[PDB]
Amino acid sequence: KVFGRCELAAAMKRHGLDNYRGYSLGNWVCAAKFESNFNTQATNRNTDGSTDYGILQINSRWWCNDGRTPGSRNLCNIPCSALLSSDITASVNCAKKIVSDGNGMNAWVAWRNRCKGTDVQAWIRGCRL
Ligand SMILES: CC(=O)N[C@@H]1[C@@H](O)[C@H](O[C@@H]2O[C@H](CO)[C@@H](O[C@@H]3O[C@H](CO)[C@@H](O)[C@H](O)[C@H]3NC(C)=O)[C@H](O)[C@H]2NC(C)=O)[C@@H](CO)O[C@H]1O
Repeated sequence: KVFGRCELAAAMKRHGLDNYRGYSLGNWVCAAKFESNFNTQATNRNTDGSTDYGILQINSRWWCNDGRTPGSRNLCNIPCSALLSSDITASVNCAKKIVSDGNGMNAWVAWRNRCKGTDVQAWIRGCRL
């Protein structure tokens, strides 16, 4: 599923990401935009053999199990395919663990390089939120 910007903003807010760990909703929408282009089915292979999955490109080395990532933990205790569903619940629960693990949203390279420090409220502009 390719979410619309406001559709994803409302889903993320409903799933409790708005201001989670102090990150405003615009940060999460921005991160999803640059990580996956709002595509729940986005998958991207890393050079170390892990894969990034879903709307928030959650990595299989630490957070989910894909059965092909040597040295992996499954700290979200979930199949990585469950991070590709049209329902982002699993991605949000896992993202909540990720952003609470110590380095905040710097866990998302696209967020750090493209969202951090920018006017992230633009990502929720016009949404009935
Ligand atoms: C969205 C996503 O999956 N991003 C991936 C990153 O999570 C990953 O970076 C590594 O993440 C782990 C888990 O947060 C980091 O571990 C934590 O590190 C801090 C110290 O920096 C420590 O306080 C935490 O206890 C520790 N947590 C655990 C569970 O051990 C780790 O430092 C990150 N490593 C690097 C090199 O950034 C990167 C790289 O694998 O991939 C992203 O896709």
